[PDB]
Amino acid sequence: WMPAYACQRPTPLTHHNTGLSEALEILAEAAGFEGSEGRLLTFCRAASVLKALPSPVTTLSQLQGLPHFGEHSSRVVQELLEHGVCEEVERVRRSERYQTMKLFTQIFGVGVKTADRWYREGLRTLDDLREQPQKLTQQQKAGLQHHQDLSTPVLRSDVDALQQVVEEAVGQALPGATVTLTGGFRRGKLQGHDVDFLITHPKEGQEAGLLPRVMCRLQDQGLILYHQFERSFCIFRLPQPGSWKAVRVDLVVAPVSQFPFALLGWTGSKLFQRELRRFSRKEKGLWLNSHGLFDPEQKTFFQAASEEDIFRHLGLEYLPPEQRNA
DNA sequence: CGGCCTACG
DNA sequence: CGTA
DNA sequence: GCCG
Ligand SMILES: [Mg+2]
Ligand code: NA
Ligand code: NA
Repeated sequence: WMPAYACQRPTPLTHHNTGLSEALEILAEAAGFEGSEGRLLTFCRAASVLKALPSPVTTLSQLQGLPHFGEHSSRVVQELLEHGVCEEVERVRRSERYQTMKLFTQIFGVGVKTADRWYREGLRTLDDLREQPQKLTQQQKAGLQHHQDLSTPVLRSDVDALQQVVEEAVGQALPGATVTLTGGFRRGKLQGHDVDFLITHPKEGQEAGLLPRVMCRLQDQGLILYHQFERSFCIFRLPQPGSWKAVRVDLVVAPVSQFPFALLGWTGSKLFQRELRRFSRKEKGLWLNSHGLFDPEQKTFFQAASEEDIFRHLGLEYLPPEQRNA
């Protein structure tokens, strides 16, 4: 009944099993912290299956036959249903290791391997890192410097303000170039922790060299706190009433021939994308990324005019962005 | 048993 | 490695 | 951890 890949089923933003999915996502995150990307993936997939169900799970019976539910994920749901809490999940939550790895990996520039090294070295707090600045890359120094602002939810009003200044810079850099909001806000989220924009031009090739010109124009308006091509992972100085706040912004340039692939890629969700690329390769024999869809036997790229074209070619029912919240 | 998205900076 |  |  329930399809096995997240790209085969609609997943709305608001769903009926948040308590269960959040618990499984804690186990997925913890699996990542210990270096098991396979267990992370299963727990993420199991959580995503629950987000796609039409009703609350109230009895263990309702898991029977669901993809990515085995002994472990089922036991977690069982305990939550029976007792309101899962002992394993609570143990993880309260553990010094989980809490510190979560604290460190939330920093822009810090992933699991870096965080794990710092944990093994005895570091535990943001202050501890500030005390040892030579342990930090320039990217990490920026992530730590702006950490409080970057932990503040980005709102739609912020997105609209950012879109206007990005459109202004892009128009100054290249007449006719366009700016498309992607990421979580395109999927309908009302908040986020960053903002993603996709930039192109209707005439193939005109966009060459565009992103450095856009960055210079934003920098000269004082809008850039951190950056450093066709992808830029930035921190903007966003004006506020009487002041300013740092906001994470991703800027991406694509040639228009690639625009539907880049739009599909950068719209996410992250799990949706990896499930879609897995489906493409394992079920259809085609290789998908944010540039194209490649048939490795014919050695040809699919010409797509829209996201719908990409879904149809993969034999998938089209999902609008608001249903890609896997 | 081995696979688990696939790129760019 | 980091980012998505 | 789950699945092909
Ligand atoms: Mg982003
Ligand atoms: Na991080
Ligand atoms: Na985003």
